[PDB]
Amino acid sequence: SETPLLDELEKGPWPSFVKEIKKTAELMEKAAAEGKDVKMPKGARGLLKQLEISYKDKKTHWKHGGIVSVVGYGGGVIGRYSDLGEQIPEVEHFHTMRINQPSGWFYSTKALRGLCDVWEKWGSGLTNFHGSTGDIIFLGTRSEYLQPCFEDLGNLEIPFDIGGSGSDLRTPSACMGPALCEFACYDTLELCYDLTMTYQDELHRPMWPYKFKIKCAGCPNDCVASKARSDFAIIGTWKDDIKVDQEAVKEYASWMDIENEVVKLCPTGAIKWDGKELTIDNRECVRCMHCINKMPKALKPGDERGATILIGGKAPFVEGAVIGWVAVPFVEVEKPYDEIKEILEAIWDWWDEEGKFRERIGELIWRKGMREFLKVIGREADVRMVKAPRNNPFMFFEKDELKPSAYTEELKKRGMW
Amino acid sequence: SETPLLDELEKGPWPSFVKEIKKTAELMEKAAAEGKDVKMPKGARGLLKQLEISYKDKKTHWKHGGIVSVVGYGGGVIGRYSDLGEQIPEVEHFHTMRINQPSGWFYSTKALRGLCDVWEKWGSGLTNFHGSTGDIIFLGTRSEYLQPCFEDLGNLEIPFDIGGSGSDLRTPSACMGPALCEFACYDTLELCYDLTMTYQDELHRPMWPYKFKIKCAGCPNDCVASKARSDFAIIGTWKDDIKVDQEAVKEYASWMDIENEVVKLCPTGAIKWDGKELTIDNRECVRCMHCINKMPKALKPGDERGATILIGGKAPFVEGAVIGWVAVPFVEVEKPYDEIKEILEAIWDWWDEEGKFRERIGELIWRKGMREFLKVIGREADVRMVKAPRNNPFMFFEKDELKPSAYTEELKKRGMW
Amino acid sequence: EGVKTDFGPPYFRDLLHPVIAKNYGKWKYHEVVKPGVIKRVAESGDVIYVVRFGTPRLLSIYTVRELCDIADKYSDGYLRWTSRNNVEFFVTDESKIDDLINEVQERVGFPCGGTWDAVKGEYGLSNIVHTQGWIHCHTPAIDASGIVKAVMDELYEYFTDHKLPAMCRISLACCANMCGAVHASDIAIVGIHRTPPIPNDEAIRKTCEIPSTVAACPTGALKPDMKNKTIKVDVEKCMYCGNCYTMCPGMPLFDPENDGAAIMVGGKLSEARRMPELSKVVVPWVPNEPPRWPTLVKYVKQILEAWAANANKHERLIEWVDRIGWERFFELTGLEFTQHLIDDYRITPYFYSEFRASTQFKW
Amino acid sequence: EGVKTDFGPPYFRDLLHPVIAKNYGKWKYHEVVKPGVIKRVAESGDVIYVVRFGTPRLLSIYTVRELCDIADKYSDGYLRWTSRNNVEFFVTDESKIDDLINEVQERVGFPCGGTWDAVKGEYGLSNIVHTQGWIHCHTPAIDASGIVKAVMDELYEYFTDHKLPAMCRISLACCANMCGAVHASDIAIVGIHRTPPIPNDEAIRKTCEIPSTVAACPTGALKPDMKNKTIKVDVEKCMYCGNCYTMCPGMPLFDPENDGAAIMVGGKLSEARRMPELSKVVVPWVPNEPPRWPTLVKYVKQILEAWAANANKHERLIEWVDRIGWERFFELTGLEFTQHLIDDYRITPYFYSEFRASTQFKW
Ligand code: SRM
Ligand code: SRM
Ligand code: SRM
Ligand code: SRM
Ligand code: SF4
Ligand code: SF4
Ligand code: SF4
Ligand code: SF4
Ligand code: SF4
Ligand code: SF4
Ligand code: SF4
Ligand code: SF4
Repeated sequence: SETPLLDELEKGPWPSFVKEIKKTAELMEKAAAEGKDVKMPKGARGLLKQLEISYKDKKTHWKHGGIVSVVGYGGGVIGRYSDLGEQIPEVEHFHTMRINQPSGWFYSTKALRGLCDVWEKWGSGLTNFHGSTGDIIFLGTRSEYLQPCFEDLGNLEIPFDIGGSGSDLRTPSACMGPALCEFACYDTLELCYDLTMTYQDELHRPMWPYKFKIKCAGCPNDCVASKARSDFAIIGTWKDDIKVDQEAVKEYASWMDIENEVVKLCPTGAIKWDGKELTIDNRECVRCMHCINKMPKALKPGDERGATILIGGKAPFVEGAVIGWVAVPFVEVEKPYDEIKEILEAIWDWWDEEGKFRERIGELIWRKGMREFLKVIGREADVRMVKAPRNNPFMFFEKDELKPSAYTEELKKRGMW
Repeated sequence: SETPLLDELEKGPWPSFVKEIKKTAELMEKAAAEGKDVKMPKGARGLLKQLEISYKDKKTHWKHGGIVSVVGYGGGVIGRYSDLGEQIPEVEHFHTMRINQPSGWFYSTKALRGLCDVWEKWGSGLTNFHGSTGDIIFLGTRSEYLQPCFEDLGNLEIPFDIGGSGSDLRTPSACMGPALCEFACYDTLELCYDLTMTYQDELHRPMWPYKFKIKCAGCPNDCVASKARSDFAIIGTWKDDIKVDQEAVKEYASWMDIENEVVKLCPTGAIKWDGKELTIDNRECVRCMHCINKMPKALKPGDERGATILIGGKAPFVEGAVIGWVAVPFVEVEKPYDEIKEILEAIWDWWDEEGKFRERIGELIWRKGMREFLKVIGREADVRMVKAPRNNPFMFFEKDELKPSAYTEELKKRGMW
Repeated sequence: EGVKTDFGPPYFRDLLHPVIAKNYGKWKYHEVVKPGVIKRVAESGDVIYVVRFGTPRLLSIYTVRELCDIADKYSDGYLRWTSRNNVEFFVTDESKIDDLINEVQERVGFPCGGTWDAVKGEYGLSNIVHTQGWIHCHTPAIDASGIVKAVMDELYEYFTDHKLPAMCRISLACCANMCGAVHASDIAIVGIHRTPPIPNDEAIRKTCEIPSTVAACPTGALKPDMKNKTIKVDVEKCMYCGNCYTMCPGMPLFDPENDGAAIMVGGKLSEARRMPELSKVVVPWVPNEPPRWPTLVKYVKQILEAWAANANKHERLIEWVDRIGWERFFELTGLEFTQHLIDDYRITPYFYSEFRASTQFKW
Repeated sequence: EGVKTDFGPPYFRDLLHPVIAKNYGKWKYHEVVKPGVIKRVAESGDVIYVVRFGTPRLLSIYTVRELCDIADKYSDGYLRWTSRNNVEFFVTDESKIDDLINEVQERVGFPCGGTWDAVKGEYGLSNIVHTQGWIHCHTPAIDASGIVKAVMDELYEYFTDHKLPAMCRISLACCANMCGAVHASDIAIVGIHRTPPIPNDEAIRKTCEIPSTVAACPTGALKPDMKNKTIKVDVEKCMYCGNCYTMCPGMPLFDPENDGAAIMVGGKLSEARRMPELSKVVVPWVPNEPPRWPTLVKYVKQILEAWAANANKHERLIEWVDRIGWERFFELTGLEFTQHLIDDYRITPYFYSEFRASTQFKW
């Protein structure tokens, strides 16, 4: 075999990424011999080869990239160059094009085929369904093909635009939300779409200190992992009683251990069951879902719905990994979402003014204080923002809180206040 | 009234400090007219007058002091001056002398009547019983009286030496322990005195980057607040089974609600009670003491006894308030405590050589890493030092844990090893 | 005319199944029928079957087509992916569900599974979220696709059935950048380096902007060297994070003998039961041993087996440690605690520990 | 010849009661009799009654001679103070327990209390551990002995009886130096400034060590002027800790009008039932009002009384909070939550949150 190490990973029950690469080379190469117009017939076969050499070396053979893009945009394409390009010229340039996915990754077969027709003409044939931000990954093409590839995408019966990369608003994503799910507290797919469209300029033309990501989750289970992988996590919640079908409960009681599997596991004792009737104190509840999760035919999120905004989620660099924290306890989520847009635009203005090179929004707030962040978004301090008050007394006071004094007087006559 | 504001504070049921200051001056001035050798009768009156101005002004009237001390010692006396030194002549100098307490603040009546006579002679007559670190506080004397005072103190029938201040070892202190407490896991009083004696030079002659405190608790009730108020807190514990008298527990259960006050309130549910027998799972117990506190007639500490050492407890400055963390999960406490002394001396040697000006030990460990601290005291890392393993993958590796490689050879070749 | 731009993705409502578009936002309940199969019942009476299959994430365009022929046959031309890169089909005829599952299994070799059921309390292991590795990335410490495949091979039986007592997510990052929720997984495989950079002065002078390269080091280990207009590294402060190489081609730190993976555990995203949590390191390092990474795979299976054998229903890994303590964790997983596992990452502030990183709060 | 030095305190073992002396390290059981009285039984069998009284901490040498006289009559010549500055008495004559109490308040005016009975779960409130204030300290924002006078006064009947549901400690500190057990008490009063320092250039040149004063400031607000040679201060960066004034006499920050106390809550030292906790701000500032501090006393007592009123047997203030949460703590205490209470102290490392600051762990 040409690939003895990777051939090992065609064995075994789990579907093999190696067979996908080989299937692409076989069938791309076979498309080209038949005189179909395919620009990169050897690319998936150079990728395999380079990858086998990487397996033997236990190291990457990709080197830092030049900047590359389509006409009129500043991000969406990651330039990638092989260090093996003379030995394997078909992968000398092998850039990725991120293609913005439909909200919650819903497709019709007509939409997928146009994508497959476009990528087969201009690229390697390899794709990721999906990149971790959410985009479709068009993996591997040359610089000269990026522009005509994008022109074909925009001209398709069902057209697709480029997603984000670099110091921009990244491609927003959303959980399935109300398309499939009975726990959804707002229209996740509609909001995602609307944000994508409102801020096309922000996404396509990086202008900011660094990247900014938004993800929308329908409910607190967070099935898009927003609090950890977006700076601005929008997470469905509710303000009023959990809705209880009491008949449906007894149907559950006839077989489920409700005491142990439900009652006992509520974080706050919110929910007592006495053999004939189920009670929720909703004032104790914290909407952690679990009981709803446990009894979906009987229990439902309350009627007065909205979102909680958690701020600052990010991977570690530089100042450490972040699960985002409470910025806005409750905001309403209805089209055209002006309250959310208002909050976003304020954050962006402040961040573009005060942020350092490569400073994330979470880091800027750690540096400036939540007091300044809250003044920026026009909201007040709220106990739900913290998990405990401060364990030290080194507090800053606003000038206007201090008593008028001889000392406040000397501070002005010394020009320091 | 000579003192309108301070007089309000002789009213009320709680014992008045303002009474105590008046009681002093009246009597010291009464003694001085009778020809008793009272070098400072005016002192207590000075203090009262100074204090009344302070109460009116709502600011201190003590200024920064030049350094002062006895001969042969570098610490023990806090130099204090008044900014009303001309208006009030008898508080221009008003230094405190810290006077080492017997272990556990145990006194006989002679021991006390001696201190009383020396201080009436050379000082204001005002004291503190006791200071936070534990020393007896002789409040307000003059620069010239310091030395004669010290000579007389030592020349007492029951003689007292000066305690610690500055960048030294401070006066160690200890709970009542086996003098009164049936919970004592080791003899706190002996250890305290032995420690005070062994390191007399370190207490009297400050040589270190900053202060260092030791406090000794009989058991994990931490009755001298050692984990918060000492850098090196030696807290009693045990390795074997909590001892349990079954018939005493039935005496308890005829009147005590053991289920709700003991069983339910256990941090790890190690304790159980079915009505005829109590059962303790010592594998589960974290020796938090609660059950023992609730049932002193029935439950005792186990028989394999020693202590746990918590390191680094301190007030905020500079890097934050600290409750000490697990340094040595178990150490034996028996005279002459050479395993403990071994630790202490290893810590100081390192701290004196590495520490910055005014750097506490907990802040040195924060700066240098627990690994380095551990190497110094010759101990292994142990899961019991953390509440959780680290939340990030940014680990340091020793050179010798690395596999020899072309890369490590390159490192060696360049002198980066 | 000019080229079209700024038009965004296709509007999702036009790519929804008519029965999905109709009942949008008007569901009664969902019921997990068997591994891989979720029945969804609308207010109107409509019943739809969501059938879920695992994929290698990296798909041939020929594979996506075949998935297209299948969706035309069984789901009226409609399909979706989940946020773990499963793929999902919608079947209105319950009689054709097993026909579908068997046709995908045959034509593309994807397996039906990846679901869990909180109602009964029985959980499958779903797909592993992961990155490019050696396939596309310039900064990896480990491969992602090779390792996911090696691990999925060993734990296959947990994807096609509901045999675990709680959710368990497994995620992989090929370097400390993460590129996923890998820092908040029940088990996380994270690529690390264990060697400092060797500054290449020619490359630094040519291509690196010095002040931002220096500011990217979390430990202050880098200083400008004005004399030779380069950067000097203090090796005693470096912990091989790699962030300086992301910024600067002249700071490589890769060593194929000493690069490898840390194994972290105990993250949680969801709020149910217990607040969300960052994962924690329990195995400092395992080497890269392509194509099958036996050492890494063995430790992953060892941690999974130990939790699954001692976990009560609904008690995920961090919840299990919540109950047993870390001393027992290390004992029962047969893992060693060493000084490496003691946090020394200084730059992160204590005050973050006091911010509510959770949607759990009372009104 | 020269003074005897390096001789240490007098051997404690020699300053002991005969009954304490014999039975040392050998007791069967303790047993709170009423408030203030403590029975102890030895393995031997001999009985002791440890009797506890309020001390104003600060004492006259004459209130000590008098203490001695009492003590020779009742406690064979022995006595002691405790870790909170109460004074314990040693009758073994079990009828002289209650002539004493009288003859101890008749004389010096100390009341018997400061006790608690975990066994019956009834509790008193002991002494406030405080510092020095305007009496001797030269950096106090508040006056220790004075506010402690007031506060005790207004709460005197918690001292003299077993009125509370669990243990509560009150403690004080004159400035952010936080002398004593203020960083870890159930209720804590801490002097703060709210004004930055105005530099006295005349007094910095003649006195201060500029490089160290500068390097003493936690937020790095101070910067060495080289003119001029003095210190300047970025006011935007100053949180009025007063540390620069400890280093250097030319940096007063005192403003009689804006100095005050902050009130913190929910610290814990013992391990019983739940792990140690550092105290937390709930009130940013209350004014100095000598002589009575009515604003300070009002808030303090309002806080405890809302915790008395709601707490369960053994449920400490931190433990009540663990049960209700911070959202309800603020409602029941009537306090508001403002931005001052969100932590912004940058310097403390997050990794401290992951160290075991407690003696609770499994073998
Ligand atoms: C389809 C997908 C959303 C999407 O747009 O794709 C999804 C769909 C549902 N999720 Fe989810 N979840 C999905 C991602 C997640 C993720 C995000 C991730 O893992 O990266 C999580 C957070 C992971 C974590 O918490 O650390 C997530 C945490 C949950 C929770 C919490 C589990 C808990 O015990 O803590 C529920 C509750 C449950 O088990 O019913 C849940 C429940 C559900 C329910 C049952 C909702 C409903 O009422 O229909 C859906 C069926 C899931 C099932 O298999 O039982 N979903 N869910 C996601 C499928 C992933 C997959 O292929 O496995
Ligand atoms: C007299 C004194 C010892 C000494 O050497 O000076 C003392 C003596 C006892 N303490 Fe203590 N504790 C003494 C300081 C402390 C303090 C430290 C402090 O506040 O300065 C606390 C730690 C506070 C904290 O945790 O924040 C302390 C934490 C305890 C615990 C805690 C109860 C809990 O639920 O947390 C026990 C339990 C109990 O029996 O209630 C305790 C119990 C005891 C016992 C019952 C031990 C015994 O077996 O006899 C002693 C009887 C006192 C009583 O009232 O019940 N002692 N004890 C202490 C002097 C203080 C005073 O005058 O009131
Ligand atoms: C030297 C100075 C202030 C100064 O700059 O002049 C000082 C320094 C300080 C300063 C430190 C400094 O300025 O060097 C602070 C900041 C400590 C820190 O590192 O954050 C401080 C933490 C404490 C602490 C916290 C424990 C700790 O830090 O581990 C304690 C508690 C303890 O030791 O149990 C404490 C116990 C006293 N501290 Fe303190 N303390 C002073 C008073 C006291 C005493 C004497 C007041 C009192 O009677 O309550 C306390 C002890 C009497 C005794 O010797 O028994 C004090 C002046 C003496 C005076 O009254 O003129 N100080 N004092
Ligand atoms: C450009 C670079 C490599 C580098 O170190 O300079 C990169 C940078 C980075 C780096 C470093 C940087 O930004 O310079 C980090 C660290 C940022 C930080 O503040 O710590 C990073 C955090 C993520 C994160 C965590 C959230 C966050 O941003 O922190 C996510 C998760 C998310 O977006 O949902 C993420 C999602 C991908 N990240 Fe990422 N990521 C790269 C790939 C990816 C994608 C393509 C990997 C994948 O297999 O899916 C993921 C996005 C494709 C998509 O459009 O959907 C990537 C190159 C791949 C290539 O050349 O082919 N990266 N990527
Ligand atoms: S985040 Fe909530 S609404 Fe969304 S798919 Fe998950 S459970 Fe459904
Ligand atoms: S959502 Fe959580 S806190 Fe609310 S009652 Fe249900 S299970 Fe409990
Ligand atoms: S720490 Fe333990 S041994 Fe010491 S007095 Fe307190 S309860 Fe007794
Ligand atoms: S000492 Fe604490 S952990 Fe141990 S059995 Fe008693 S109550 Fe439980
Ligand atoms: S985790 Fe690291 S190696 Fe993997 S894609 Fe992201 S940046 Fe590249
Ligand atoms: S590898 Fe990380 S720690 Fe080391 S010099 Fe580079 S950025 Fe700094
Ligand atoms: S807390 Fe501050 S003002 Fe009070 S005695 Fe201590 S150092 Fe002085
Ligand atoms: S008062 Fe504190 S924060 Fe302000 S300048 Fe002085 S040391 Fe710095």
